[PDB]
Amino acid sequence: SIMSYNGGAVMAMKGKNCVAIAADRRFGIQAQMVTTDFQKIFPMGDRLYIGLAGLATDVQTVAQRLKFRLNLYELKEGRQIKPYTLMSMVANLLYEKRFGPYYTEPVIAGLDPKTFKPFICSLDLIGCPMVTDDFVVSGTCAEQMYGMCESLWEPNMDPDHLFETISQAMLNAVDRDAVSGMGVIVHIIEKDKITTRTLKARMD
Amino acid sequence: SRRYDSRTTIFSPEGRLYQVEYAMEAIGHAGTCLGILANDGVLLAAERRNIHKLLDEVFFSEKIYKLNEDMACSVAGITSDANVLTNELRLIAQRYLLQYQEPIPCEQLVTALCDIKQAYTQFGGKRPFGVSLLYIGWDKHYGFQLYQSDPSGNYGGWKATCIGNNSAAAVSMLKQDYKEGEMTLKSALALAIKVLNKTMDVSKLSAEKVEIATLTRENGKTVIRVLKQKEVEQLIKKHEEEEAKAEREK
Amino acid sequence: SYDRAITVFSPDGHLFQVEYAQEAVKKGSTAVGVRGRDIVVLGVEKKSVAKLQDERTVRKICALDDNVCMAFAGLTADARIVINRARVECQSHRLTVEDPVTVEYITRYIASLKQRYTQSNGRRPFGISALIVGFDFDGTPRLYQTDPSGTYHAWKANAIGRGAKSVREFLEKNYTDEAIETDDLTIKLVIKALLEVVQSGGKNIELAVMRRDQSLKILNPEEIEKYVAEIEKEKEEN
Amino acid sequence: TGYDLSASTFSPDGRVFQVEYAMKAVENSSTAIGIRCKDGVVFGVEKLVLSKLYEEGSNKRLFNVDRHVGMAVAGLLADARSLADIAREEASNFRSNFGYNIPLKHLADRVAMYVHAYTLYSAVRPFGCSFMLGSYSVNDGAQLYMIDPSGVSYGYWGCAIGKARQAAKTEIEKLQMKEMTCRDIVKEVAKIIYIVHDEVKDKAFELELSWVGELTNGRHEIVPKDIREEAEKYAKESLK
Amino acid sequence: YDRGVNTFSPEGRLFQVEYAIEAIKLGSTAIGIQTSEGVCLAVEKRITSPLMEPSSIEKIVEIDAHIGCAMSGLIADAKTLIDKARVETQNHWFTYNETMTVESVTQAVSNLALQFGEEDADPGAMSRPFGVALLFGGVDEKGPQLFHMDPSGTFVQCDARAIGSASEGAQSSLQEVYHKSMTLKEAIKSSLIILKQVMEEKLNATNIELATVQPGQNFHMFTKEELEEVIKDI
Amino acid sequence: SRGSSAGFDRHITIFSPEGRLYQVEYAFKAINQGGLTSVAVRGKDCAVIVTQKKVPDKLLDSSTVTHLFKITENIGCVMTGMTADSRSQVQRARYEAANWKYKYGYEIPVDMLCKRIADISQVYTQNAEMRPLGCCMILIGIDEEQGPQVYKCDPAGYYCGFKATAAGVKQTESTSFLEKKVKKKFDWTFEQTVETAITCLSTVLSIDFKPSEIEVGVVTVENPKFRILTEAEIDAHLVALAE
Amino acid sequence: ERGYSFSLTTFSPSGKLVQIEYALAAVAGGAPSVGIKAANGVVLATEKKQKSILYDERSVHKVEPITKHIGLVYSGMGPDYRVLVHRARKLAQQYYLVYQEPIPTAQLVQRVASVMQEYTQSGGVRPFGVSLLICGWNEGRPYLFQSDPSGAYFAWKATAMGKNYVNGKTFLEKRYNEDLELEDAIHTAILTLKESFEGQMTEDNIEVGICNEAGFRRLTPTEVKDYLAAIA
Amino acid sequence: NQYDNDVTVWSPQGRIHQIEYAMEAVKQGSATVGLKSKTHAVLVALKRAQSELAAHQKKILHVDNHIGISIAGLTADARLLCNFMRQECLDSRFVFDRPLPVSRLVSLIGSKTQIPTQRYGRRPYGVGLLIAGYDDMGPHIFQTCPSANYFDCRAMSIGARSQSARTYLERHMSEFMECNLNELVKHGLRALRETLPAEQDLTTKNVSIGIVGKDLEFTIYDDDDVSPFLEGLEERP
Repeated sequence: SIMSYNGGAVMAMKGKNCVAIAADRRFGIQAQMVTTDFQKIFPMGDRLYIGLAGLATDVQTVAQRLKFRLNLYELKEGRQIKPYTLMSMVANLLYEKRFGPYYTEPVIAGLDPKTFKPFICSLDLIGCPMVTDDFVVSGTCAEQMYGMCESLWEPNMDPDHLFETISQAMLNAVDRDAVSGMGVIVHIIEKDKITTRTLKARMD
Repeated sequence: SRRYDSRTTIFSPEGRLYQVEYAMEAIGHAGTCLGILANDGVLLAAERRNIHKLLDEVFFSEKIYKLNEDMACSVAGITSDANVLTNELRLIAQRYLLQYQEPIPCEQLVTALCDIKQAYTQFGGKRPFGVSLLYIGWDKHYGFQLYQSDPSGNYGGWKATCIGNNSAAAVSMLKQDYKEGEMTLKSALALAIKVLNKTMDVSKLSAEKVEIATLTRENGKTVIRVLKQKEVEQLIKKHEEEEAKAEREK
Repeated sequence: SYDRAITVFSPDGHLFQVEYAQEAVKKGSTAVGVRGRDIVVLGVEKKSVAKLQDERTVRKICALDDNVCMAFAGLTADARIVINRARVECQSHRLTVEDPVTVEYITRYIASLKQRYTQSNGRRPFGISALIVGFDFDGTPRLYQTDPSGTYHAWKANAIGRGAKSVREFLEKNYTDEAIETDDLTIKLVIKALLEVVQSGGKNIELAVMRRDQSLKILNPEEIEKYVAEIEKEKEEN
Repeated sequence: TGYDLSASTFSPDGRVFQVEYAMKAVENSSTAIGIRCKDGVVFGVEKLVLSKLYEEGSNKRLFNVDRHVGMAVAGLLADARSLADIAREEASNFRSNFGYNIPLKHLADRVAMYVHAYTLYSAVRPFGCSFMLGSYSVNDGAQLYMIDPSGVSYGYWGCAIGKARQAAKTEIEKLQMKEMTCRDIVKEVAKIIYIVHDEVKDKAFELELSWVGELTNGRHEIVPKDIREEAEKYAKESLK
Repeated sequence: YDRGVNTFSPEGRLFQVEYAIEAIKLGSTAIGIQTSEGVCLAVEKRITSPLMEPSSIEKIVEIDAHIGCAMSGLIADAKTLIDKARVETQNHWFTYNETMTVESVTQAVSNLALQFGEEDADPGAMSRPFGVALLFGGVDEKGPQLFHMDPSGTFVQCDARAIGSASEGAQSSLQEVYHKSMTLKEAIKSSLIILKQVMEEKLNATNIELATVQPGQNFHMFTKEELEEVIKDI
Repeated sequence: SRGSSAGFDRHITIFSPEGRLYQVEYAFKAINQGGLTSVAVRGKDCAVIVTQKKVPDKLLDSSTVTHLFKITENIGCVMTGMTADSRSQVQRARYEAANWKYKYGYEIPVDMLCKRIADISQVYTQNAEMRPLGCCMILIGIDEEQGPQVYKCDPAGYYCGFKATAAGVKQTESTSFLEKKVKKKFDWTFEQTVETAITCLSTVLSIDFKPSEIEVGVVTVENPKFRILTEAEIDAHLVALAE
Repeated sequence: ERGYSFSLTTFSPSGKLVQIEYALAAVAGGAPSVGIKAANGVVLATEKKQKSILYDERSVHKVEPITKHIGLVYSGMGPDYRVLVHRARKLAQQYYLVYQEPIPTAQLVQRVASVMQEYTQSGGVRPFGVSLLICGWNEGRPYLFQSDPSGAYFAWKATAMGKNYVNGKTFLEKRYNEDLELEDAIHTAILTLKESFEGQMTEDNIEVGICNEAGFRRLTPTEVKDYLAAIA
Repeated sequence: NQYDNDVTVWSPQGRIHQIEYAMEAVKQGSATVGLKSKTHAVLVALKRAQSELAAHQKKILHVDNHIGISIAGLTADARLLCNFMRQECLDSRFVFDRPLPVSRLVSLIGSKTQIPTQRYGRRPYGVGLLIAGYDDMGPHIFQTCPSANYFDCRAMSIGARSQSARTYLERHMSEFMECNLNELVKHGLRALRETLPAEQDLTTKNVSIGIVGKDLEFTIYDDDDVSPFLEGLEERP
């Protein structure tokens, strides 16, 4: 219930060669909503976004520490992060607190720096790697989002259809959930651009 | 251990400190580093000594590193001390970024480095880091700003400064040919080429002998660009053309 | 793990390390401080102006609180760390007392830090002499001088660094009660004291003044130029 | 200098002069001799009487480090006391960790390793003491190990440490100590220690003697007094 | 360098402690006299320049309401020991609801004294012996008391002692003019006249610091007016 | 005659002007200080360590001065130099072998044990605050898939696999004998290996040693536990070599 | 164990670390080694000159791997090489544990350089008396790095440490091509080794490791002598 | 030379120069003569003062109700060891509820003083302790030299000019044991008297004693309370 203390919903699927990642925007205590413009998808690279769900404080702290170590590594090494390396590093970060786990289940989405092959993965509060080709979801909306994705997702999607599918997924998974929603932010990472969009969702 | 200690962290009878003096002398015979400021950016000119044909030279820069998102550095002296210093600087800069969610000001990071270097000279019984550091960067409070630090732990803010051989001649050239407040990127680059050609007259200006870096502020974003070999060749050609024109007019 | 006794008693009980720290202080830059009846003024010789240099970073006069400031003479880096530690002590006192800091207490704990470094293992004392200016709760001006040996004493006026003895011997004869009544006379006295040290007189010199809890500010270069002109006017009429 | 200042450095040839000086400091001390026989191990140590105001049995060079192990020492006596304390601590640890009294062989090996441990670092100096340990067991019999200040432990049918050690060794060679009787060997030890003692060099002197063996039920003990006067009388007669 | 901090002399004494005593004779001159009506402490300020404030030049410090101390030598090093003595006295008061005896304070100060080294204890410890001679004047259940604390740790209870630049000679003259049945007024007069005679410079109220401890009154330090009142007769 | 020293270059193990470590190279002659020669050989299926037993005095129990130490059941060792250093290295080798046995579930290979001992010796050489253990250890064992093995560490730490080597005062003469023997004969059986091992000491040192004047340990592939030869086997090998 | 807290390595009046110069002299006095780069891999070669044949030259190895894609050779003191390679192995394993990806050769060389610098600036220890020639393959690229006892590092297309090292460097420069193959790299390495072997090289006396996209692998004496026969 | 600047060095003659300096310092200390009888043990020490004005600082420390010590040498080290011994005595009384025997106390302090003889940069405690105590085995007198070596003794004299006192003790050791408490303390006082030259006097105002007996707890007597003991004393020999 600690991961549902603030609520959350994050997803990421794959297109033909592009990636769509989306998250809810509601932030607040278990009862009341404080802010409807909260950011939950953060850039770990030019072609790599990460979504975090769970306890908001743990979300922010994990994001800050991950950005810390990621920037340190990329300055020491001189190349943009590889998505597999970022996923392994964040999984190790979560595992370092095995007895003090961050109540967060993150997802990592983006493209290969050179191949542009779509990559998506998920973790848990301990940091279990979970690489699934079709889609990964996390948060309090887990069941609704899994049910949506396992029917709305198809392989080899164009960016526009990919955006439509993920937008419908978020809209129809948060409208049936009480501790999430109130606006959805969607990022579409294509080969040569990224599109950030806010869905016209029900604010309550 | 009394007889066999090196006691490098004590005073001297005349009040100086031999270890930092020797470090400064070693830096003096070490490679050449130059830092300058322009109205739209700051430029770095670093000279690489080991230029054997066996080098893979795959690295973007040898003595020039990137401390953080909006600040670059140039090292002078021992390159391993340079590497450990640079990654410590990156670590603490990212620490400030984590703690405050704001890019670390250049003065902050230079002050922290000078603190740790002075402490390392103060005690510990170890030989001090014999590397001079020349930092450039952009910040919210002062924008383009560059500092020169010393192994003794002292730092200073300069519009333009150089370290290495013929440091006095280089700073004299800057004082003679730097237009304060009216130095554009092109004229600053030309002055940097002049210094690189003059402060190291032996083994006259060569493309692979030096590396050139620039730091600018475009669209509220700090861009650090390392000039390629073709760029350095263009600088050499421009310097030769301007020197020939000046001599012909003379 | 580094615990070699650096500061030890030489023959006749002379702390040669303390003498070497004093030598480093003397070889350092020139700084003076006067404690006027209403204000406190610090003057530091900005020797080797070395144009194209941002003098803000090398300013040897740093304020500790809204009512406390110091100017050093000696090692710049040891000065910087001691200034950081003095900022720490002032803030800790303000937290634990929720009252304005006391200049004498600040100087005393800096002296205690210096004496701990003299008495510690594997450490050498801070080769800096510090002139600490400030004002108490009642607005009483305070001027204290501490040395690397750890001894701190309150002075009406004194000097540290290069030519410190000559400047203080000049001041002890040029210091009168009526000569520090107003800010103009105090500034002129400090400028004429530093004139014998600085060759430029107006451009290789920096002045800082603190009033009775009135947000101390550094004297403007134009003010320095016009006050050097004023002291030259006094010289030509005298 | 440089080759004799600390135990952490070799000579240009590869010698340890600090250990050699420790050997000198243990040689110039008073003599201490230990003889093992088929049914006991005896120790006779020579005590220098600085003044007659001292007690008999003062500043003993004989220590009882285990329930069945003695310790005859020579050299720096405070160092000997510290080494005896370490030996009894090791015996206590072995008894706690294994439930039975430590054998003399392993005790001597561990103590020699400990001694050699403080002959490697400049932060310490080699022990200025050599010591002989004797013990008895039902399955092992009488055992006697001599340990150098360097840290070398060997079994000895009979050993002597001190100034007149070599003379004590040489004259006692006529004794076939490996199958002798402890009671008469006590008298022979009194004899040898009297002859090897230099009355001119040390006018005032005293003897501390003890044995451990089967006659002691396998527990270290001092000589009973009556046997002490009897051995003293035999030694006086042997002085001739 | 070469010689350590725990090295003796061929005759069997620490030459570092001898150097500390030499520094003691380099310190400021201080005089302390104990009588049946209290104890008095005096010291010469050694004013370098008139610009130096006499207020900050005070060699006499209050350990407790009934104890005063006079320091000579490394005055910077003496304040740490003074703070330790005061905190230990207050700890004793906190533990036993009584004022700590002067003798116990002196013994504790000796315990803190001569505790230093390179690698002998926790690294955050002393490296050199204290180079300050102390005169602990106080009043307790045993009446007025005066203790000479030598930097060697050889604490001494003495009726009257003069230390500093002019320790010897002046102490003998003080003893010659000292008796076993002198009043507090006689004690302060004698100490003042001896200090004035041994002054290296013309002394006044701005050249000496005077303080006293009485059986009835607490530790009181003589202000300028009373200093002039007592010095005008001398 | 002006016995000058170049500061601390010749006093503690620091880099000398000639690119050498003086206290490391003093350990080579510190091996010679023991006055004892230890030579070891391996056959096609056996490894034999033959070492002369010094008896400076009968008054010590010569049955308890045996210098052959069993690190494990199947590993035996002999050392040269300071005897206390030898005992310390034997104890350390036993500790490391037992630790490997517990942490890895099988008996330590002889090469890895020698490598660990050499690393510890290098730890002494690297540090400038400890005596660099001027003692040399030679160990034997039987290894599956590789056969009998003999390994030798050193205070310097540079070890190597070898058919046969020696450590002691006359290690160079034993080296020369091993050269001539390997250039003369190659095929070795157990009895030939032990005869050559005895012949090495006999030819190099030329003592005509008594049976009680040596201590010999062997490892064979019939009972790989390290076993020490007693007087009977020593006399048998002596008379076999004599005839 | 106390541990000296004063750095044995100190700055000379000229600022030169003369102790590091003596370490480099010890490296030069050690067994020579060479390294060379090809357009699609790296080849490391070195000689193991032991005493008379009583030593089992097969038992000991000089070329050592760190990972499946990184190997290295040294010139200098074997005792220092063992601990240094063991620490490098630990660093590579730790990096693989943290990031679940193979160590890049540049990062591993940076870590080794940091370790060497820590040794040089710390107290109570001696500078390493070896020079490492490190070969590595990552991201479909070859890498060869020179690392000195001073703690610095460089990316060198060809290198030669040990005795006659300057002459070896010049010979490599004369016989180095920008776009050579692995076969040409092996030919050049063996030619340089035999030009500076001083004593009629043998397949046992030469041990060579090759690093390419397939990984790092040490050449056994069979193909070793095969290449020596093909090169003559 | 270099054999006298450290404690961990070995002299070629087989000695430690720091230990020699400590054993010279203990002799350079003030005079102290201790002795015992069959039932009682008494320490007699003359308290030196830096000047006539000083009050002759006490040299006899009260370590336990049944055990007492007298110091000769470094006062701070003596005080530290006295605190350490009294801590041991209180620990024994707290644990086993028995007075800690004198012999074991002296062995423990010897073991404690052995460690500085080996530790690097650690100086020996340059003070000698004359320990007078009573336990179940009668009175005991011990002398712990700064050399970390203790000596059990019937009567020992320490400090400068102690040869005359040592000769007196050797002469009258045959009769120390059987004399009563007053004769014993008189013999000790006469030994201390013979320690000093003829011109100086054994004044009551600079001599102190510490005595422990079969029924008497260890008590220290000063100038006023040593006057009855200073009755009928013969003039200086």
